[PDB]
Amino acid sequence: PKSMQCKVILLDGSEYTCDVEKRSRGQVLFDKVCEHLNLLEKDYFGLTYRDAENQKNWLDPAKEIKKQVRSGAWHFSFNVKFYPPDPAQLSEDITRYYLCLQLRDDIVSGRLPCSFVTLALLGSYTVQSELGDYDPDECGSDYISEFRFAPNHTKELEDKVIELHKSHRGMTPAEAEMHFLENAKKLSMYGVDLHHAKDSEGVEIMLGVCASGLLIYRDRLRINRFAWPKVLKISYKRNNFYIKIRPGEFEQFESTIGFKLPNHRAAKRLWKVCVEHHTFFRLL
Ligand SMILES: CCS(=O)(=O)Nc1ccccc1F
Repeated sequence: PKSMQCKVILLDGSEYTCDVEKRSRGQVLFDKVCEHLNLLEKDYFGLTYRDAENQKNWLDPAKEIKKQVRSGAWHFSFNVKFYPPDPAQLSEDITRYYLCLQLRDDIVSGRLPCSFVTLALLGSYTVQSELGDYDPDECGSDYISEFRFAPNHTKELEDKVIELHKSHRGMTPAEAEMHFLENAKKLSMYGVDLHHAKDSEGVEIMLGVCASGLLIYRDRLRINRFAWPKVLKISYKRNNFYIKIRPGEFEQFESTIGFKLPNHRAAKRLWKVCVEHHTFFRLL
């Protein structure tokens, strides 16, 4: 039996190495990574790989790894796929821990925009979780944390993290992580997967995919939202992605909204993430 070496970037930034039989389905590797991580609430997570265009794709657990990575390296990242709207409802602290690590990368990367005060509050919970109670002996008037809190660090931001860290004395890691999540879950881009597209007139929009449905970001003013229940059919054809928007009460016919994606693979990727979000968050 021939085995392939897999490398997986974990959410703490470290590399897990393992081997799977070369005809393995994605679930085989995913199960190995989740066992390594002592993760039981696996449904919220997945592996990503980079395709031949260098685009992030979800590894399909049901399909052969080799038919997905094709010509590319067997290199992956472990990521949150379905961001829970109610992380308090997760059954395990270790699940909430991995969710915090993902969100910290979401913030530092700038995928999850955040006000100054929320950057400092989220940072102060991370510090409390990881160092425990504020100690002045480690931090002088000039202190700068090893922790990455933001896309752009300022001394003002560092000072505000420490001011809020002082307020969290006696807070346990599980408690600070839950507070982190209670704040993060309210951010307008929490759990939003963004896809570049053009509307039916060629105007450049973003389509966001999340628990509450499909969002269409046009021009700061008027952001159109389609709750999942209001979506009967999701389809793609060539470079185009279509949704069927239900007939309102007393309306005779469904309506159709079409989008142009960069290329055929981008249209298919958006369709698959929409179907998966619809399936996952159906009874939300
Ligand atoms: C931990 C639960 S959650 O992910 O916040 N919300 C949810 C998601 C899918 C179905 C039902 C649900 F309640």
